Amino acid sequence: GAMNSSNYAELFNNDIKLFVDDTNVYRVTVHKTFEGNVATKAINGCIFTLNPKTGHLFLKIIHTSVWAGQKRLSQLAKWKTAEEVSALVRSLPKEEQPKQIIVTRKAMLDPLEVHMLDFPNIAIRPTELRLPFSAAMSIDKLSDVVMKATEPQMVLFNIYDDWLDRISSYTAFSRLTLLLRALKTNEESAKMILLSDPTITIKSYHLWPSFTDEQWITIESQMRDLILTEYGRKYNV
Amino acid sequence: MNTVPFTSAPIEVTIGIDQYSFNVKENQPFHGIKDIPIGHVHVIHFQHADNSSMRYGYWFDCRMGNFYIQYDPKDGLYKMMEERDGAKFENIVHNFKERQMMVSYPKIDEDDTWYNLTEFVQMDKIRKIVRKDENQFSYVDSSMTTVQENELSDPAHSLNYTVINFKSREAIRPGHEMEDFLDKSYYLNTVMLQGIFKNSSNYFGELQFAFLNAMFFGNYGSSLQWHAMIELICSSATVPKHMLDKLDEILYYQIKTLPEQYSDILLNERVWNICLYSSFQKNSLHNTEKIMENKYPELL
Ligand SMILES: CC1(C)CCC(N)(C(N)=O)CC1
Repeated sequence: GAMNSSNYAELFNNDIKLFVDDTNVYRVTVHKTFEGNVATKAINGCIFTLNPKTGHLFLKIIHTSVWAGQKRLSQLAKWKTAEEVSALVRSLPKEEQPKQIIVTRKAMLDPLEVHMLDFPNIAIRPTELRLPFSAAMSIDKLSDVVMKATEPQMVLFNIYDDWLDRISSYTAFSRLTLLLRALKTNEESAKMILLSDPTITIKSYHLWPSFTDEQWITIESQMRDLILTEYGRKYNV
Repeated sequence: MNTVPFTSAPIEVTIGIDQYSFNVKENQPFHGIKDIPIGHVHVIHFQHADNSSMRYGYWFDCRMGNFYIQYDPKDGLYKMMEERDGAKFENIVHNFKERQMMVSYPKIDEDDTWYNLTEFVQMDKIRKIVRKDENQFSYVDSSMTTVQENELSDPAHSLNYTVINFKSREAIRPGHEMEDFLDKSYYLNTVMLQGIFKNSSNYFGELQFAFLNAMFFGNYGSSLQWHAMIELICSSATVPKHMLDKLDEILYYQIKTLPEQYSDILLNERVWNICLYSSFQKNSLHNTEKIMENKYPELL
């Protein structure tokens, strides 16, 4: 059924699974018209499909042309997400196909179930975790490839860089979720923490800086401070 | 006008005939039901006084044979049987009528209720849902499960309603996933009406039979089927005008007949609120909507 704090180690076992997050599929700017009406302009979006064990990220870029002439876009976006996830699964070799897909929002359940009818043995699950994957577009290299796209495109990343050489996938996911939660709560301060020291760079083939084990501990503490700082600034504590 | 005689009434029982019912006391001199209107299916049903568990009964059509009821003390129920000897049967009935040991089917002349509830119900279709080919009549009870229920366990005792499943390959054309899920017209009109039922009369007959088994026996799988068949129509943007007109009449009389005190268990809030207020056909069911709002406003 649903994925929560009680069954958390299941994410890191050897059954292939994917998280699917549709937050950033349909993105708009809201603006006034010349007559004082309100109108939206779409910008490019993305499906965030992540294997939490391996870090493999299947970033399907959603180009604004896919919305042209369509109605009820927020509803369409869920079905388009499910179509593209289904197409990804069919594109993978059988031994690489997931045994479970976990959607971060419950409104993706029926669209994805319907698109995956041909895969009755792939479990479609919700989660009670509030995962910060919407902040994926605060990762500069991901935002850059989405905004530059001129047509639909899939780009593959490892969202853990080389961390699994040194830490477990449980610890890697914890680091990722902490980084993303910080970027979601205060993007400016989080990015300041991550780059303040010019001697630590981001490798061309990486998303995050090349921190030593000790520097990651400092960074992680600074992110937890940020999240608690904002939690106080918010609630006045 | 036809007759279903009873050999005897050895156990206290509430006996239903269609929407009517009467209590018979243990060993009371009851010998059957006369003046049964020809032209409709009928159902004669039972609830024992000492174990209200298991309502059960028999669907029949007196045009198809001479039928009677006889209690079986081994299996512990009132059984329907066919009498093949016509002169024997006529002589039994005439004796029981002369001794006035029969109740009369108590139909008010103005009253079209039973017609309205069974308009599209045919015995030949009942006998395909309820498979027991050696009898001309069909047994149904409170506990019998449907084919669909069994899939999710004795198959000879199942209700073989047509399986409807909105998240199934049958319902969803590859490549029309969103379209077919949000507008079920292809599933209704091509798969079900053209494909399986052949016409709307047979679809309505199964819908009406499902409702009647839900109401008379408390059969839960029948209630599921009745609601699935309503929801499939209401969730279709493209429905022939005659079916919308006919569905409003069918449901109106079903809601009218339902015991007020069984609404909590026989009516699915989600289905009815969706059908009346959210679906494509939300403004195509005026009579059903008016009686529902005046009789069961809580549910809504
Ligand atoms: C007027 C009529 C005889 C037919 C149409 C109706 N079913 C409706 N518009 O819901 C009401 C009853």
